Amino acid sequence: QPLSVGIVGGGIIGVILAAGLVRRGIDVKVFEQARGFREIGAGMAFTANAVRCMEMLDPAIVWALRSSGAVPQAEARDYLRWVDGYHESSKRLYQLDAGIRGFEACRRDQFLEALVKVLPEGIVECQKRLQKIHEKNETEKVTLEFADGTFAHVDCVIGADGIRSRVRQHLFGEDSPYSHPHYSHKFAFRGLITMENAISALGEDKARTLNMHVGPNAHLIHFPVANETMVNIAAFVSDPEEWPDKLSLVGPATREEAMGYFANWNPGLRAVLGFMPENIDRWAMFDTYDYPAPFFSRGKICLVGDAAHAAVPHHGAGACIGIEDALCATVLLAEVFVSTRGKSSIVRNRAIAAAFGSFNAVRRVRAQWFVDSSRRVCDLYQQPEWADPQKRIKAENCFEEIKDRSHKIWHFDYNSMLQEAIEKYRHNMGS
Amino acid sequence: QPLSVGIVGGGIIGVILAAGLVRRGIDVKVFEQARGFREIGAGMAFTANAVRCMEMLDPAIVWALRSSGADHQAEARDYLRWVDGYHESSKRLYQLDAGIRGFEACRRDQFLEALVKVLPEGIVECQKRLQKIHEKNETEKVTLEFADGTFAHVDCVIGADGIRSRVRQHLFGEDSPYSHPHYSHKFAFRGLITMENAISALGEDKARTLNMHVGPNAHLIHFPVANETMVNIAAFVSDPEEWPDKLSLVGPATREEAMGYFANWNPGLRAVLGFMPENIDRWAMFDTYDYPAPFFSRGKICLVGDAAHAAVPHHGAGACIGIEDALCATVLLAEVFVSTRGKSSIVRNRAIAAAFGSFNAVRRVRAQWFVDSSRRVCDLYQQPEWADPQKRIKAENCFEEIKDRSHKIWHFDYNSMLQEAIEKYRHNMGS
Ligand SMILES: Cc1cc2nc3c(=O)[nH]c(=O)nc-3n(C[C@H](O)[C@H](O)[C@H](O)COP(=O)(O)OP(=O)(O)OC[C@H]3O[C@@H](n4cnc5c(N)ncnc54)[C@H](O)[C@@H]3O)c2cc1C
Ligand SMILES: Cc1cc2nc3c(=O)[nH]c(=O)nc-3n(C[C@H](O)[C@H](O)[C@H](O)COP(=O)(O)OP(=O)(O)OC[C@H]3O[C@@H](n4cnc5c(N)ncnc54)[C@H](O)[C@@H]3O)c2cc1C
Ligand SMILES: [Cl-]
Ligand SMILES: [Cl-]
Repeated sequence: QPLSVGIVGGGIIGVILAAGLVRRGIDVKVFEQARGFREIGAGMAFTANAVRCMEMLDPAIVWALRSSGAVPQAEARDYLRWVDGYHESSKRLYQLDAGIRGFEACRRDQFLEALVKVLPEGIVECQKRLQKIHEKNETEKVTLEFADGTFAHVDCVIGADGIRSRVRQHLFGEDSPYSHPHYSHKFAFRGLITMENAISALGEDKARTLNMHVGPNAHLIHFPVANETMVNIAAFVSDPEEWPDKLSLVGPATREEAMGYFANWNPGLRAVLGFMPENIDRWAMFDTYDYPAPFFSRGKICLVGDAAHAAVPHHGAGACIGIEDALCATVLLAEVFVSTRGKSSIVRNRAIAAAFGSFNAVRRVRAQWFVDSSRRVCDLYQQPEWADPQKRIKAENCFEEIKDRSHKIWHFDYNSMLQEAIEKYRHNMGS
Repeated sequence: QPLSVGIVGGGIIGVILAAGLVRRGIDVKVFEQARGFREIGAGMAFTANAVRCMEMLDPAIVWALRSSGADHQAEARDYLRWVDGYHESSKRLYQLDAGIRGFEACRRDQFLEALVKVLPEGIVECQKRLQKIHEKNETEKVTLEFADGTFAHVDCVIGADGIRSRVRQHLFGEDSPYSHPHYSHKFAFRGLITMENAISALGEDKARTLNMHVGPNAHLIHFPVANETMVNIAAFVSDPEEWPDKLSLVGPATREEAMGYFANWNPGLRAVLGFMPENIDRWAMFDTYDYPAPFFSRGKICLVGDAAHAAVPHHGAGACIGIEDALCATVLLAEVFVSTRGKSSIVRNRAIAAAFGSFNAVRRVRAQWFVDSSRRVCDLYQQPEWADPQKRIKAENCFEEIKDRSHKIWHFDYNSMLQEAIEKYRHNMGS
């Protein structure tokens, strides 16, 4: 008889996890609270390291990804560039070469769409908002209770339900701050301008490439989208106030509100905000930084993705971390499957618990480092000393650490992680 | 603008190669000359390394393997064992730990069948015997001519058609000795005995494990099969004569003809031969050792597996070498796919030949090493010195060479191979 996994959350991580597990013969169910709506129309990007992890999960995942972007005489290397956004000199500060297809970009909604088609029919169950978890003995199934009154029974439970995970609250208690994200005291304006507008304000070289503009207490990212016809703007600013608890995290705002935060910045950069639509959006940045999980797993329950370790997005790699989680969880559960197949139910459930323990041992340090790292690079992008031209040497000193932190993300040794995870699983089984 | 590959040969390698290609969105047709499966009931085993290569091609391949094969306590480890077959001492000479799941064994025909159920329908076409290949210009399609008089047109062709490959013939000329395999001047008697008979001749220990009995000019290997209820016997002997081809490479033989080759050997081994059926099989062992391929590929045509490098089976890993080929070719053609999206037909075809050119560069040394190493280790098994009580001191030193040559097979750095293949491909493309 087989092994069943209930994944709470039908986001990118939970769906990628499902693909990896089913392709190995594991019985999977994905329970998604939402009706069946895709993600936001925004773009996202994956490191070549995450794409290779996708491949190892199921090569159809990478096909889904590449059929969900656009079509790019020699081959283009991907570059991150930083520019001085506060002085009209707007000189280029720093550049990181990511190599050929160092990043591969897609539409979130289009990728999640292609992924669900890759899955066999009957994996994803929508309007299934989890509300309680009923654990029993290790040897017994776990019961998930949903808001619509239905129930489901699975051998083990993975929380892939995002920044406001319900599986997390069950683990730590609804009133513990560890069950919840908190504000990072920054929020973002987001919106589009046309390429001719972008060209007009920044010049063609800056307009056609991804560039981050540093300055004091704020920073702004822009990159072309929709085959170099549009440019996406993301403008992050500092907010000393608390975010009202049940106030939504996304909200409406005006280009004039954004322009005010940047009034002292150089002309081209203010023009870019001036070219946005009159109405734009305001995104509050919450994460798990103040109260990181003490453990990603307990018994036969495991957290993954933003549920385990949601981050502010200043590395553009938070889902990459989640894809590592999926690859690790998938390889471990596969090893449970093959190594206990002819054994009693006692051994099979012990092995699940040993696998989830191993997952926590090998993943928590890197993921929680990454959450911290994401806040740290924002602080470097927003040094007060960017304002002071006499403090330029200090301000620009930051880029070596940004380099180190990027390379630690991009050059992750996932083969060693998998090897370590298997060894810890066998050790945990008394082997 | 989708890339189509024609695979000639629906054996283990051609199908595995098709599974990896289709999972990546490449259009594949497999042309198989037979009308059903073959090698009905034969067993084979893959190294853990080869199983990891399968997983990177498509994890469903590994699931297929594991549903085509085989109580508490702990996890078994896999041992190659060698025993003195000549003298009456018959003492354990050497052993080699391959670890947990160091080999994974299955039934050939049942594995191939499971593999075919993994592919989408219509990929494999039976009763398609490649007769002739028509190459036109690099920017045109390769035309395949089948014996039933139909034709197929593909962007490129992969020869996965075995030891007597039609594609190889086309590459080197049907009159070249390079286009044909040749006799290794050894052949094998194969047959089964009952496990009860096996025990009373070798003892319980040896009967229930895989052992190779060495000696002068011959050797014998055995292992349990069909739930440890029978034992498979393969006795390899030397043949000074030529194998007058048109003489079928398989043929019937008698138990006593086998026994006559082992008359001087110790009693336990002779008892094993006597316990076989009166009628058994004779298998001539051909390979590509004498006239190894000058190249595995040319233009838009590539050889994989036995077509490229058929070996005598004294490492028991010939297919594992082929799975490496399939991994390496699959990753290259996928790199051709993404890297030439949107380019002109001319560039796409140049990319194909550049990839095949890179495949030849990275594989031909290891593959042809492994053909040599297969004959080499067989010689060490059949040293005339085994019989001489004066030269058994130097005869027993072969085992370090056995260990190194095995480890070189088992610990293949396929990730280095993949990396080197992409780099060579880019080099071949002018970047
Ligand atoms: C502006 C921004 C840009 C970003 N850009 C990148 C990038 O370029 N590259 C990158 O790698 N990462 C990026 N990230 C991070 C990335 O988006 C997240 O890491 C990723 O979306 C997390 O995926 P997830 O599946 O864990 O969580 P989610 O995407 O939040 O999915 C969680 C799912 O679980 C459902 N759910 C929630 N509660 C329940 C419940 N009780 N019951 C059932 N279902 C429930 C939810 O409805 C949701 O669908 C960015 C983040 C932001 C804010
Ligand atoms: C006794 C023995 C035991 C072995 N045990 C092992 C083991 O345990 N583990 C391991 O890794 N390796 C083992 N090997 C090696 C392994 O079997 C081979 O290397 C493997 O079969 C090669 O697979 P292939 O698909 O390339 O060739 P094949 O298995 O020979 O298949 C080639 C296919 O191409 C078809 N074909 C041929 N010509 C044409 C044509 N003109 N047109 C269309 N189709 C054509 C054939 O019908 C066939 O289906 C063993 C070999 C032998 C002889
Ligand atoms: Cl992010
Ligand atoms: Cl072999």
